[PDB]
Order: sequence, then structure tokens, then C-alpha cells
Amino acid sequence: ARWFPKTLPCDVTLDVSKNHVIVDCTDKHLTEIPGGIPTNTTNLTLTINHIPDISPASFHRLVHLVEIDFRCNCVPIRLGSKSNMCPRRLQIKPRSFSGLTYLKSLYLDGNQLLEIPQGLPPSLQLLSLEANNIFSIRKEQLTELANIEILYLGQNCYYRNPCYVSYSIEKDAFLNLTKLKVLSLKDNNVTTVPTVLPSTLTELYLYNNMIAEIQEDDFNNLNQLQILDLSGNCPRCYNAPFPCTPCKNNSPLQIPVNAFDALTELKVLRLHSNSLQHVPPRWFKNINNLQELDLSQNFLAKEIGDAKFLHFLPNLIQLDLSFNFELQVYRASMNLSQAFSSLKSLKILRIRGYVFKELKSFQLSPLHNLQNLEVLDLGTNFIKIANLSMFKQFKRLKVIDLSVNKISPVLEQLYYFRYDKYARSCSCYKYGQTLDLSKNSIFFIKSSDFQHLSFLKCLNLSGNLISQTLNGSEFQPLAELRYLDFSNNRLDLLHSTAFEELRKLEVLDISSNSHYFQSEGITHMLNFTKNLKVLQKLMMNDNDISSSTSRTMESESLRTLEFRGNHLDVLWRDGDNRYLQLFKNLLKLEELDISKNSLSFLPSGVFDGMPPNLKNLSLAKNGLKSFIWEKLRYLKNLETLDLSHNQLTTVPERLSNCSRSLKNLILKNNQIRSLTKYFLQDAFQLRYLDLSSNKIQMIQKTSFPENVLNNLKMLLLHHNRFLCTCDAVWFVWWVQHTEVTIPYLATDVTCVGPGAHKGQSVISLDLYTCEL
Amino acid sequence: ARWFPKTLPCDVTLDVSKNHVIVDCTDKHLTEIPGGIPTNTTNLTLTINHIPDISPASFHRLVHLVEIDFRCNCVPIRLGSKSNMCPRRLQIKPRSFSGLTYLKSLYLDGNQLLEIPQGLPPSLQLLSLEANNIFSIRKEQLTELANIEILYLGQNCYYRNPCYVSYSIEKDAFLNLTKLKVLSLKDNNVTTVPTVLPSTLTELYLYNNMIAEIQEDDFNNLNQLQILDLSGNCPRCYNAPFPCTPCKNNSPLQIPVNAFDALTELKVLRLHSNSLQHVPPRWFKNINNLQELDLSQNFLAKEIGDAKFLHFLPNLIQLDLSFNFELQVYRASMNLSQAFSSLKSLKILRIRGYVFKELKSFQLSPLHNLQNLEVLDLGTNFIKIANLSMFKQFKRLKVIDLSVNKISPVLEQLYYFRYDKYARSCSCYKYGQTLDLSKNSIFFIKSSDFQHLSFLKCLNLSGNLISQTLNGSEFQPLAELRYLDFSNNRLDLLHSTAFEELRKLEVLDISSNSHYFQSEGITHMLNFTKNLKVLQKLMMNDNDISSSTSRTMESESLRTLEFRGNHLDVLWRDGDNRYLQLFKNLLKLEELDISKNSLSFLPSGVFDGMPPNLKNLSLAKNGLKSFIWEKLRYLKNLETLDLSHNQLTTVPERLSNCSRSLKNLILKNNQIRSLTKYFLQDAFQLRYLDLSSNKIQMIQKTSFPENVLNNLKMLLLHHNRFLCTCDAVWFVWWVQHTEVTIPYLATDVTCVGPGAHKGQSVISLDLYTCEL
Ligand SMILES: CCCCOc1nc(N)c2c(n1)N(Cc1cccc(CN3CCCC3)c1)CC(=O)N2
Ligand SMILES: CCCCOc1nc(N)c2c(n1)N(Cc1cccc(CN3CCCC3)c1)CC(=O)N2
Ligand SMILES: *[C@@H]1O[C@H](CO)[C@@H](O[C@@H]2O[C@H](CO)[C@@H](O)[C@H](O)[C@H]2NC(C)=O)[C@H](O)[C@H]1NC(C)=O
Ligand SMILES: *[C@@H]1O[C@H](CO)[C@@H](O[C@@H]2O[C@H](CO)[C@@H](O)[C@H](O)[C@H]2NC(C)=O)[C@H](O)[C@H]1NC(C)=O
Ligand SMILES: *[C@@H]1O[C@H](CO)[C@@H](O)[C@H](O)[C@H]1NC(C)=O
Ligand SMILES: *[C@@H]1O[C@H](CO)[C@@H](O)[C@H](O)[C@H]1NC(C)=O
Ligand SMILES: *[C@@H]1O[C@H](CO)[C@@H](O)[C@H](O)[C@H]1NC(C)=O
Ligand SMILES: *[C@@H]1O[C@H](CO)[C@@H](O)[C@H](O)[C@H]1NC(C)=O
Ligand SMILES: *[C@@H]1O[C@H](CO)[C@@H](O)[C@H](O)[C@H]1NC(C)=O
Ligand SMILES: *[C@@H]1O[C@H](CO)[C@@H](O)[C@H](O)[C@H]1NC(C)=O
Ligand SMILES: *[C@@H]1O[C@H](CO)[C@@H](O)[C@H](O)[C@H]1NC(C)=O
Ligand SMILES: *[C@@H]1O[C@H](CO)[C@@H](O)[C@H](O)[C@H]1NC(C)=O
Ligand SMILES: *[C@@H]1O[C@H](CO)[C@@H](O)[C@H](O)[C@H]1NC(C)=O
Ligand SMILES: *[C@@H]1O[C@H](CO)[C@@H](O)[C@H](O)[C@H]1NC(C)=O
Ligand SMILES: *[C@@H]1O[C@H](CO)[C@@H](O)[C@H](O)[C@H]1NC(C)=O
Ligand SMILES: *[C@@H]1O[C@H](CO)[C@@H](O)[C@H](O)[C@H]1NC(C)=O
Repeated sequence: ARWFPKTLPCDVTLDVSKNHVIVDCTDKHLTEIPGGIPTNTTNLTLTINHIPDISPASFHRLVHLVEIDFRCNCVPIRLGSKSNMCPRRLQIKPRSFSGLTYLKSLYLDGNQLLEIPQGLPPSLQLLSLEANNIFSIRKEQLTELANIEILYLGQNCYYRNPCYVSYSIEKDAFLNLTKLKVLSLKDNNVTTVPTVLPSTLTELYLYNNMIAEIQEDDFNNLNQLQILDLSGNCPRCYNAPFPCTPCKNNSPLQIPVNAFDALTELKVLRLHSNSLQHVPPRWFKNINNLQELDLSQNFLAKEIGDAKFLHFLPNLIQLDLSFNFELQVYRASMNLSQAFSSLKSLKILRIRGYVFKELKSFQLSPLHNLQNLEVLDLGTNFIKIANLSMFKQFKRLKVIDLSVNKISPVLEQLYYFRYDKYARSCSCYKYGQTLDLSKNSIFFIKSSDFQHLSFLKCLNLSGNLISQTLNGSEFQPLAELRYLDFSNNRLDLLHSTAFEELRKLEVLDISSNSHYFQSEGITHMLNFTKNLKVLQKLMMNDNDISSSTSRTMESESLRTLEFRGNHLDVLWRDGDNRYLQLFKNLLKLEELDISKNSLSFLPSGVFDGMPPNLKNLSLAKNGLKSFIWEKLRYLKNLETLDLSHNQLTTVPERLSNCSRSLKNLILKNNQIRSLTKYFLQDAFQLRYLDLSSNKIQMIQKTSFPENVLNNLKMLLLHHNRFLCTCDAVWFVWWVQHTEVTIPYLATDVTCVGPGAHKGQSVISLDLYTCEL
Repeated sequence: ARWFPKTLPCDVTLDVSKNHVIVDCTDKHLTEIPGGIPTNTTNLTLTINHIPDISPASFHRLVHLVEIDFRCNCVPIRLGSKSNMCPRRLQIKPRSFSGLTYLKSLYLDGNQLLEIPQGLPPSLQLLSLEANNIFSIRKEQLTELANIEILYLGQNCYYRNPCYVSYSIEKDAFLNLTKLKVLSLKDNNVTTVPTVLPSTLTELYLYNNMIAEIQEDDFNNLNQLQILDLSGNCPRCYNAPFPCTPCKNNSPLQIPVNAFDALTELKVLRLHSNSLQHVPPRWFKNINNLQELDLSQNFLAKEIGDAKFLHFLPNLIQLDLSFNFELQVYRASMNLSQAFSSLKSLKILRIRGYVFKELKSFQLSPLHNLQNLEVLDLGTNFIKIANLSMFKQFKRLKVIDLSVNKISPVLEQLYYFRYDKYARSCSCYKYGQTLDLSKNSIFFIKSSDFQHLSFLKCLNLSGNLISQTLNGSEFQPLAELRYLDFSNNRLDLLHSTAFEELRKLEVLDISSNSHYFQSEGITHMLNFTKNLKVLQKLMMNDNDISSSTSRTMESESLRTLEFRGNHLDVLWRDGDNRYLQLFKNLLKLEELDISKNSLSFLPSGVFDGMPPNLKNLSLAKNGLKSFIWEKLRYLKNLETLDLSHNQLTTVPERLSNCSRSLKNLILKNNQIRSLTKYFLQDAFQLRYLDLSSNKIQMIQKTSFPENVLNNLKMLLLHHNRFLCTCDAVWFVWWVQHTEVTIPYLATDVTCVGPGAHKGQSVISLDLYTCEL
């Protein structure tokens, strides 16, 4: 097909519209810029390599470069690999960028640079220098950046990349950058707000620094500023998972009451972890367009009961007052000021970590007529008592979050306490109203616990203590529930009527409920599915199921069953036929996951026992040592077969004689050492074949006919044990000249022998001596 | 040293007493009996190989054979490997055994034999034929066995190995085996007790068969019988994990009241799973010596409340009445007959699976004066209520077992429900009185829950629901407790006074209490250890610990800390020094397990931070990609270093220059491709080195000086990538002639190249062409 095999170890994509030729060499274990990069290349990415310097030669020919991403070719010691440390900082010779007359974006993050690289072209709008060793900014070094719009200078002086002195910025260093819109000086040991900043700024990031005081003039001219982040100046250090130095005398970040008066466009104000004890209403007199306010991680517990400043925030969309609790206090209740009722535009209110024992209905009354409220987050509060019926007054809300409490009858999980949540490195809400009770202390449930909550569409009970023999009487109010997460409980399936009161239930997760499955002699009614007549998806992973009182599960609605992490191996013990139809009467089942079931073999009858419409079958992670491929004939709708991570040593003699429907065959991470002579012959339906991470030496055209190979959307071959003799001449020619997508040709499709060619990439192999 | 390298692929042992030459070829992937077996061999084991036949050649030279163990060279299809099925039943040619005049024991189990092998010598005392296909016993085929004493014939006809007919035994088949003491016909589809059996029998196993009736004379002459097992005839089939057919009308096994009259010597009577509804006192009128009685898995719930037969069993040591509940009855209480008080010698009483809601003190009153009672097993009863103080009247007991119940304020776990618990295939009790409350529904504890139980030495609270912030007030009565198992709960370490009331605690297990360690911002006091002044061993595995409020753990007593399965990688994030002395002040710590902590590297300061007497360090399973060996100099008492299952690529240049104390170095399952030139030079302390499962090609004599090798107790080298060229000539010679124990030379110390010698064992290698 192809006339010229691409030997460049980089992905090349054309977007003809934009006008972009994209060359991506991310993580290609390079020590030089590869030769032969297309001269029309507009976007060149060299992230995560070990290229020790940049020079005039680097980009000589590439004069139509609009973006260079050269990040993390020498990342700071404590941020980088300890097994492959960078020996010596990136070296940028004079001249390296001045020729790139069209250069618009330059990323040099994480290269241990000591200075702002000079000689940059006047086309540059974005320059990024995060995680280098530049901790003194001089106006003379910024004159080259006349037209710069976005300047990232952060993470150059902080605990994971220390500079051991205070950051230094010359007076007015940035003022003549008359188009600068975004300046980030985060994580830099900065001690004062630099002045004067250009009035064109829209985004200013000064968080995680050592700024002890804001001067009243600091933001005087910033009448276009939309985002201001001063978080982490005078941090609140309790249970911080990074080294944390508070301001002395337990001072807050000192902010004069008129400090924001010029910020008439401000939309985002972030004051997280500033040790604030009060927030004066005067701050917000001239900020009427403010939409997002973050006051988490201060000392504002008392202020929350007063909060006069809220009267000045009628357009506020999101408010975060999380983790303002007083150390060593376990409040009886939450005192919300009535001033909360002035937040008529509020959609998201987060008050994690206030820390109180009992939530009462009236305590939430200031929120009753907030008609746009979508999310109420009272997580991580150690609440012991809450009558869930109080949320009958919150039908309009999308999410009510009571997660991580101690009640008894999405944000990345390290969110409020990580150092820099925006650090750049080298779910059932969609069903409707959601009550999240996950990780609480609920040991017993009864119908009245859910009185007045029939509007609920998703209930999350994951990670509670529920241990009772559910009999269809526990969720009677929840007539609209579509999704129940019951994972990480101790479900006892004594009654096959469990969950039957949830007549609209579409998704049920009872994964990680193994407790009562682990003890012999206990009744388990796995046929409880029969009563749920709109159930689509059932998850019962990691339940350690090795016994069942019922011989069959039944449903006319289920399409998806996850049954991973169980013991079908003992249920299907050789010589016991009783459970071989366990899934047969799930008549509409399309996807079955029975990975991780210790199935070292499949007894005969397993495939005959599958329900008739099975599309997606996983048998991964089973230690399967053998597989009668012909039995796939029973699976007449089989489309995806996942046999990854097993011990298989052979493929079928003729795949077409095993399944006429099979489209996607995943055989990665097995022990296959050779293919059968006619393996893929006439398997015209095959579209995806993964044989990576096996031990294949040879592939001949008889096993891999071109009439089948050319229809494949993807063919995975990497990490095998290819022998590159003259017997491999067809295989080597084909991979070099095929348009079928094969990943990791640059990385991991290599000869292991013979001697000469060991370790060499198959794509670069010259086998001319075989035709001499 | 050795003049003749041992090439036989079998372990050879001398017992001089003796008179034994033991050759063990278990699981050596043999297809023939290997040549060169010592002529003096007395015990020859060939179990689990694929030797297709036996002939007079097999054992020709071996005329001092006292035992042949030839098990499982052709296991029945459903009991054996599906990846290596046996093609053809074992073939025993004539005369193969008649020559072995001293043969006393012959095991031919699991070979698919169709008939009892003939021509066996008259010395034979033990013949074992389990799991073959012999299901018709003819007196003519037994005449060869005149002197036989032990005869195993079971598992020849049952669901895992069917014969599709009833077992057949000719009348008097065994009568003339006048020295037969042990006859086993279990798992055989037998329909009647064979008669007449020889009066010399001491043990008769007829369990798991189809015997519906015992005739009153079936055991008439067995006046020497000591063990009788009739279990699994008319089985009780509820929740059976094997195919189970009951007797029709669910009759019990019918046993005449005088059936045991001749059995005056009976010590063990097993009547498990016989669907008994009554046990007539008249059964035991002439059985005065009975010590063990198993009546589990019958229908004796009512009988337990009456039980007149117990008055006839004053010497009974063990009684098992487990799993006698009435189906689908949930009794309020346990009705134990007063007759239990006559069991004057009883030490073990097991009544699992009676199934009742409430245990009260007076219900155990029939046991108050059983002065020899040592264990009371009331597990798996679904008990909801029990005042634990009632056990103040059972201080003499060694174990009180309430495991697997529903209380709220060792037997292999497939024990009562396994088909054949004695099937042959091819803990804190030692601390004193134990109350086992594991796997219950205890969500809250207070001191009064343990009133009057101060005698307890071990409490098992594993797998409950305990979620509270322990503060030293929960276990106050337990003044003698030496061992607390608190694993699989939800420990909340808000207070560092947790557990301090247990002043005699020597072992604390708080493993798998990860729940509150998985949510950010929560207080965790890992320094609670300071208060436990005799704590020796602390297990906190799998707690997912990634954050801690205390920077240091402290103890003057702790010897052993298990900290596996946590996140020291994030606690020790590079650039965060705060936790680098977390373990330093555990001043007597000798053993530290910090495997499975995702430590792909160790930040500097980890070794300096270890406590001074650390002897045994595990860093296994961490993904370690690098290791500064010199840092071991800080660990001046280090004796064992376990780095198994990591990604290490190098060993230190000179181990002795890194650690003068190190005795045991485990490096198995790494990526090591070569040893340093002088690796072991002068490591006079080294006694144990494991380099197995790496990628070593070559080992030169400089790396392995013989003054060091000769002190090694063991050196593990198997599963590497040895190159057997003339450069390997020293290593090959050394391996062949050394006395150092190296395991698996027969199995897995092999050449991977060059071509000629691929797959060949190094021990068998002739490299004479290298000296031509
Ligand atoms: C030892 C095997 C006993 C039978 O199996 C079994 N399995 C379980 N999961 C459980 C269980 N019993 N029981 C005991 C039990 C036994 C029979 C009938 C009933 C229910 N009736 C209807 C109303 C009250 C009585 C409960 C309690 C439990 O929570 N769970
Ligand atoms: C958001 C973090 C809150 C602080 O941390 C924290 N961690 C825990 N594990 C828990 C916890 N609080 N609390 C709240 C809390 C906080 C401070 C003091 C006290 C108890 N005092 C003793 C005498 C008067 C009150 C309780 C309850 C709990 O069970 N557990
Ligand atoms: C931030 O700046 C401070 C100084 O303002 C740095 O602290 C100094 O560090 C050196 C050596 O570590 C000490 O000798 C000085 O006494 C320190 N001064 C103070 C005021 O502490 C600090 O290291 C800088 N932070 C980072 C991450 O580099
Ligand atoms: C135990 O013996 C019974 C009969 O004594 C066997 O049952 C017969 O099995 C054959 C073949 O499956 C059937 O055609 C007969 O109808 C059965 N007879 C009766 C009376 O049921 C049984 O197969 C044997 N069990 C094993 C494990 O081999
Ligand atoms: C190419 O560069 C331009 C300018 O920096 C950018 O807008 C575009 O997204 C880039 N395309 C990539 C990186 O694929
Ligand atoms: C919870 O509140 C409802 C009112 O919505 C009330 O009817 C119910 O009794 C309350 N439950 C408890 C336990 O107080
Ligand atoms: C329920 O909560 C758990 C625990 O916080 C979370 O991981 C899971 O995604 C939630 N389930 C759904 C369906 O949102
Ligand atoms: C489920 O299990 C058995 C039949 O398999 C039966 O006793 C029980 O009534 C069944 N219940 C349902 C709802 O199918
Ligand atoms: C050797 O055989 C005799 C007789 O069968 C037996 O008693 C002895 O235990 C055997 N020894 C070993 C080590 O197998
Ligand atoms: C116990 O049961 C036996 C027989 O079922 C009966 O004789 C006796 O009265 C019962 N006692 C109690 C206390 O239930
Ligand atoms: C438990 O029994 C003890 C007597 O041993 C008694 O003092 C105590 O009151 C009982 N506790 C309960 C909760 O009944
Ligand atoms: C406690 O009981 C569990 C079973 O529930 C067992 O796994 C564990 O070993 C026991 N602990 C001790 C110390 O015996
Ligand atoms: C420990 O907790 C109990 C109740 O949980 C409380 O009564 C007691 O005062 C606490 N102990 C101390 C020393 O505060
Ligand atoms: C544990 O550490 C805390 C400080 O983090 C301290 O207040 C407490 O008293 C310490 N407890 C012990 C037993 O050392
Ligand atoms: C070292 O501790 C491990 C537990 O990780 C133990 O299994 C091993 O036997 C110990 N080794 C020595 C030599 O004490
Ligand atoms: C390591 O070897 C050098 C040179 O022989 C020696 O000076 C040094 O003291 C040694 N270190 C240790 C810890 O033995």
C-alpha cells in the first residue's frame, strides 16, 4: 500500500483545515531531535524525552512552526524519575528560536532552565516556563515578549523544586507587556504582589506564595481582571499533606477593605487557605459580577453564622466555605446565617468540613427560596443525625451530598487538601436527583427512613454498614429510583425479594458485598433479579461468590452483567453441572464480565449455557491455560471476546470456523508462541486484533492473509519476541508498508534476534541481504 | 568438591537409621522413569508425572524397594489438568512388581486403572487405588493380597469420576484378607455394606455412597473396629456444593438399634449427613469407649433438646451436632437437653448451624459442670443477641467461638459442606482463653459489654462494624488481654488513647481498617502506640495510609511492625521530609514490613530514619526501579533484606561495602541482567542469597568467590536466562560440582542459548568442546 514506510518515531497527523501538520514525539525515549521531521510541520511536541540541548540546527528547516512543546526533557530532581534522573539542565544555544518567524506557543516547562530564554520571536503569544529554576524576573529580560499574551512562570521556587531564596520581581517588570492577559506566578515563594501590572490582565494567579499583605493599590489598574487567585498565602496548615508554613502570629492574609474596588469585571475570586477569620462586606462593594467565590480552608466557622458580605453577591453562582471548622470543636449543629437567602443566583454551595453532630431541617431554611440551587455539599462533616426527609424541600437540586459522615438511622478525592489542584504534570448524576449517602454509618434501613423522597432518581449507599436481609420493604417510598449504589455493604440475599420495591430500577450495584458470601452454609438467592423488570445493568463484582441457592438468574430486561472477582471456578467445578445455566435465562443479556473468576479452564457446557444475545464477553484475568475455540460456535452473536491476561499458548487453527460474528479479539498478555498456519483465513468479519505481550517469533502470510489484515481498524503486536531472519521478510515488509494502525512501532515492536538486529525496531529493519 | 555431579532429576536423601534411600521425583515432568536411580533406593516417588506405563524394566535393578509412590500419572479427566489431559490409562505390564520381594507399600491412585493390578508380591501391606476406574471387586482378584493390612479403594465411582453403575462387591470378597485392618470404600456408589468383612478390621470407611440400610448383622464380627464412618448415605442436601441426591421420602439411613452391638472397641463413629431424625440410646448400649461422635448435617434439632443417648457416652471427648437446623425455621433460642450434663469427659462441643435468635446464660447451664470442656463452638447460628458476660462461667475453656453470627451490642473454612474433607489430592489460641466474635454485626462497644471477662487472653473482633473513635474506655474489663484482632473494622484513630486500657496487650491487629484513611482531611493519630507498654507486634496492613497527624510512632516495646499495603510513597513524597522518621522512635523494632507501599524509589533519609535495631526489612512488591545500596550502611543491625518482586536492574558493586551485618538477601523477581564484577567479595556474613526469576546470563568467578559461597545455607539461581557458551565454563563447572544447596537444578536452572543447548539443563551440560 504505502510507497515510503514512515520511520520517524513520532505520530504525524494532518488537519488540513487548521493548516496544521502535527508531529507528536511524546515519550519516545529520544536523545536527539529525530531527523526527517516534515518541513511543513506546524505543531512539534517533544515532551518527556532526554534531548540535552536546543540549537540553530534543532528547528532550522521547520520555519512554519507555530507551536513548540518541549516540556520535561530535564524535570527537577524531586518531580522527576529517580531511576532516570536528568544529569544536566537543558542547554539552549543562542539563535535557536529567532528564525521561527511564525512561532506562537513555546512550552519549555520542567527543563531546569536558569533564565528566561532570550531571542524569542515577536509572534510569540504564549510562553510557559513552569518547574524551572528561574526565580528572579528582570524587566530587561521581558522586553522580547512585547506581544506575549499568556506567561506561565510558576512552580520555580517551592518545596518540590526549591530555590532557597525569596522570589524577586523588579518594579514594573510586566507593565510594558501591553497585551499580557494571563500571568501565573504560583508556587514561587513570592513575597509581594508585583506592581505595576498591565491593565490588560484578565487572569492573575498568585497562589501558594509568601504574600503576607495586599497593599490597597496592588490591583488598582486591573479593570479587565476576570480571575484572581490569592489562595495559599498564609495557609491554614492543619492536616496539610505538604510542608506548610503559616504566617506568624496566626495572621490572615491582610487585605485592605478597598483592595478590590477596581476589579469591576472580576468573575472568580479564590481565597482558599488564607487563614481568614472575617470577610468584610466592603471587599465586595464594587464587585457585582462575581460568580465564583472560594473561601475554603480558612477560619470562618463563626463568620458563616453572620456573613453580611453575602448581601453583596446576588450574581454568585458557586460558593465554597469548606473546611472552616474550629480546631478541637465538635459543634452541635450548623448555624447558617439568613444572609444566605440573598444568594438568589447560587447554584452550587459547598460547606464540607464545618464539623457538627446533628443536621436539622430548619438549619437549612436560608436556602429554601434559592431557586437555582443545584448542588448542596455537606460532605465530611461527621454528622451523626439527619432526618433525610428534610430534603423533600429540595426537589429542584441535582445533587445532595452527605458523603463521608457518621449518619446512622465530581471532585477528585484529594481535592481540598492537595497543594496545587491545577498542577500540570509531564457516576449517577445524569439520572436526575441524587442523594449521596456514601461512606456513612447506616447499619439498618427501613421504608420510613426515605419518607417524602419519592422524587429521587439516584441513591448512593456505598460504603455503609448495611447487613440486613432485604425483603422488598426497605425502599418503599423510592418509586422513581433509577440507580441504586449498594456497593461496599454486607448484603444478605436470604430473600429473592430483595430490591423488588424499586420498580423503576435500571442500575443496581451490589459489588464488594462479599461478607456473607465468604462463609459456608448460608443461603444466597441469586435469582432476586426476576422481580426487577426494568433492570438494565447489574454489578456484583468482588463478591467472592462460590455458592448459590438458586441454579439460575433470570431477567427479561438486563443487558449488562458484571460478575468479576467471584468464584465461578468452584460453582462450575468439573463434574457439577448444576450451575452451567446460571446466566442462560438473562434473555436480553448483551455484556457479561466474568474476568477474575479463577477459571483455569471452562467446563464444557459453559458456552451452551450462555444466553442467546451475548455480544461482549470478558474472560480476562482467569489463569486460563486452555480454551476449546470451537465452542465459540454457540455464541452466535459474539462480537467482543476479551481473553487478556491468561495463560493461553495457541490460537485456533481456523478462526472463521469458530465464530462468524467475532469482530474484536483481545489476546494480549498470554503465552502464545506461534500462530496457526491458516489462523485468520477467511475471517472477514474481524476488525480488531490484539496479540501484544505474547511470545510470538514468526508471522507468515498464510496465518495473516492480507485480505483480512487490511480491514482491521487496529492490530496490536507490540512486546513480542520477533525473530528478524529472512523468514520474517514478508512480515517486516508488510508492517513497514501497511496503513493498518499498529501502535508503538517506534517504542516496542522490535527484533529480539538474531544477534545483529537484536533490540532493533522492525519498522527500521533493512533486510536487503535476503534478496542478494 | 563433588567428584560426580548429580544429574538425576529427583531429590535423593539418605536416612541412615535407616534403612532408607529416598528418591523423590514428584512433579518433574517426566515421561519415563529416569535412568540411574540408586540401586539401594528404598522409597521411590513418581507422583504427578506423565509416565505412560510400567514394565519389568521399570524397577528391574531396584530390588530393595520398600515403597513405590506412583500416584497421579493419569488422573481421571475431571480431577486432572485440562491443559495436559492424560491421553491413555496407565499400562502395567505383567511381572512388573513380583520381583520386588521387599515391597510393603504401593500407591497407584489416580491412573485410570480398570482392574486391581495382579502379580503383587506377598510382602505388600499397603495398596492404594483411589480415583481409578475399578468398580467391581472380585474375591479372585484379592487372593494375591493375603498379607494386606491397608486397602484404599475409594473415589472410583462418584460425580468427579463416574462409573455409571452401582459398585459391585462379591460376597465375602474381603473375608480371607485375615490381616486387613483398614478398608476404605468411600465415594464409590456402594449400595450395601459388603459382608462378611474380616474381624481384624480396625477402620472402615463407607462414606459418600448409596447405602440406604444397615442390616443388623452387617458389623457382627468387627470386635476390633475402632473407627466407623457411614457419613453421606442418605445425605442432607441443603446448600450442598456438590450434586446431592437424597434417599427417597428423605428417609434417614436406617440403622437397626442393635447394629453396633459387636463394636466394643469403637472410638470414632461418624454419622455426618445421614438425614437422621432420632438417635436411639439403644445404639450405644455396648459402646462404652466411644470418644468421637460426629452427628453434623442431619435433622436433629428437636433431638438436641431431648438427647437421651448422651447418658450412654460418659467417655466422649468430642461431639459435633452442627448443621441440624430445621429448614426455614429461625428458632428463638437454643434448647440444649439436660442430658448434655452427663458428658463428663467432653472437651469439644460443636453446635454450628442450629440457627436461633437469642443466646441466654441458662441455656448453657447443662454445660456448667463439664469440667473437661475446652472448646464451645456456636458459630454460624445467626445469633442476634448474646450477653457476653455469661462466659464468666466458662473460664476453663480454651476457645469460645461465636464466629459468623449477627450479634450486635482451626477448621478449614470449607469444612461442614465439603464433599470429602479427607480427600487426598495429588491464630491466637496459644495466648490462652479466646473469645472469637469475628464476623458479627457489632457496630458499637463499651466497657460493660465485657463485664466479668477479665480472664480473656485473646479477643477476635475481626470483621465487625466498629466505626467509633476508640478513646481507652471501650475495653476496660480486659485486664489480662494479650492479643486483640481488630482487623476488618473501621477504626477511627481520632484519639491517641485508643486501646490504652488494654495494658497487657502484646499483639494488636488493626489491618484492613482502611475506611477512614481513604477520605482526605480526617485526623489520624498513629502515635497511639506510646501508651501500650508491652506491645510486641503491631499489624496495620492494607489500611491505605497516605496521611497522618502524628509525625512519629513511638514505643519502647514494639518488636514487629507490619505496614504492608499502605501509601508510604505519598507520605514520603519527594520534597516532604516530615514523615521520614515515622518509625525512628520504635526503639526496639526488629522487623519492619513496608512491602506493597508503591515505593518506586526511596527518598533519601528513609534509611537514616529507621530505628537502630532493625534486623528484618521487607521492601517487596513496591515497583522499586532503583536502590542506593550504600544507604544500607545506616542499618547497622540489618540481617534480612527482602527486595523481591520489584524492578531492580543492578546489584551493588561490593555487597560487603554496603552492609557488614547482612545475612539474608532476597532479590527474586527483579530485572537483573548481570552481576557486578566483585559482587560478593568478602561478604563473610552472607548466608542466604536468592537471585531466582531474574534475567541473568553470565556469572563469573570474581562475583562469586568460593570462601563466601561455601558458607551459604542456600543459593537460589533458577528461572534466569543463562547463556551456555564457552564463556560460561566456570559457572557450569561450579554448579555441577558444588555442595551449596541450589534448589531446582532438575527443573529450572536451564540454558536459553546458544541454539544447540537451548532448553537444556546446566547440570547435564558437557562443555568438553571448550577444552579441545
Ligand atoms: C445456616 C443456614 C440457615 C439458613 O440460611 C440462612 N441464610 C441467611 N443468609 C440468613 C439466615 N439463614 N437467617 C436465619 C433464618 C433461617 C430460616 C429462615 C429465616 C427467615 N424466616 C422468615 C422470617 C423469620 C424466619 C431466617 C437469618 C439471616 O439474617 N440470614
Ligand atoms: C474535618 C476534620 C475534623 C477533625 O478531624 C476529625 N477526625 C476524625 N477522625 C473524627 C472527627 N474529627 N470528629 C469530629 C471531632 C473533631 C474534634 C474533636 C472531637 C471530639 N472532641 C472530644 C471532646 C469534645 C469533642 C470530634 C468525630 C469523629 O468521629 N472522627
Ligand atoms: C523561600 O525564601 C526563604 C527566604 O525568604 C528561604 O529560606 C531560607 O533558606 C536558607 C537555606 O534553606 C536559610 O539559610 C535562610 O535562613 C532561609 N530564610 C528564611 C527566612 O527562612 C526558603 O528556603 C525559600 N523557599 C524555597 C522553597 O526555596
Ligand atoms: C451410581 O449408580 C447408579 C445406578 O446404580 C447410576 O445411575 C444410572 O446411570 C445411568 C447412566 O447415567 C442411567 O442410564 C441409569 O438410569 C441410572 N440408574 C438409576 C437406577 O438411576 C449412577 O450413574 C451411578 N453414579 C455414578 C457417579 O457413576
Ligand atoms: C498547534 O498550535 C496552535 C498554536 O499554539 C494551537 O492553538 C493548536 O491547538 C495546536 N495544535 C495541537 C497542539 O495539536
Ligand atoms: C422525619 O421528618 C418527617 C417530616 O418530614 C417526620 O414525619 C418523621 O417522623 C421524622 N422522622 C424522625 C425519626 O423523626
Ligand atoms: C457512590 O459513592 C462512591 C463513594 O464515594 C463513589 O465512588 C461512587 O462513584 C458513587 N456511585 C455513583 C453511582 O455515583
Ligand atoms: C428463587 O430460587 C428458587 C428457585 O430457583 C425458589 O425457591 C425461589 O422462590 C425463587 N424466587 C424467585 C423470585 O425466582
Ligand atoms: C518409606 O516406606 C516405608 C514403608 O512404606 C514408610 O513407612 C516410610 O515412612 C517411607 N519413608 C518415606 C520418607 O517416604
Ligand atoms: C426442648 O425440646 C424437648 C424436645 O423437643 C422438650 O422435651 C423440652 O420441653 C424442650 N424444652 C425447652 C425449654 O424448650
Ligand atoms: C449481662 O449479664 C450480667 C451478669 O453476668 C449483668 O450484670 C448485666 O446486667 C447483663 N447485661 C445486659 C445488657 O443484660
Ligand atoms: C479471627 O477470626 C478470623 C475469622 O473470622 C480469622 O481469619 C483470624 O485468623 C482470627 N484471628 C486470630 C488472631 O485468630
Ligand atoms: C470516651 O468516650 C466515652 C463515650 O464514647 C465518654 O463517655 C468518655 O468520657 C470518653 N473518655 C474520655 C477520657 O473523655
Ligand atoms: C500524639 O500526637 C499528638 C500531636 O499530634 C499529641 O497531642 C498527643 O498527645 C500524642 N499522643 C501520644 C500518646 O504521644
Ligand atoms: C523476616 O520477616 C519475614 C516477614 O516479612 C519472615 O517471614 C521471615 O521469616 C523473617 N526472616 C528472618 C531470617 O528472620
Ligand atoms: C567501603 O570501602 C572503602 C574502600 O575499601 C572503605 O574505605 C570504606 O570504609 C568502606 N565502607 C564500609 C561501610 O565498609
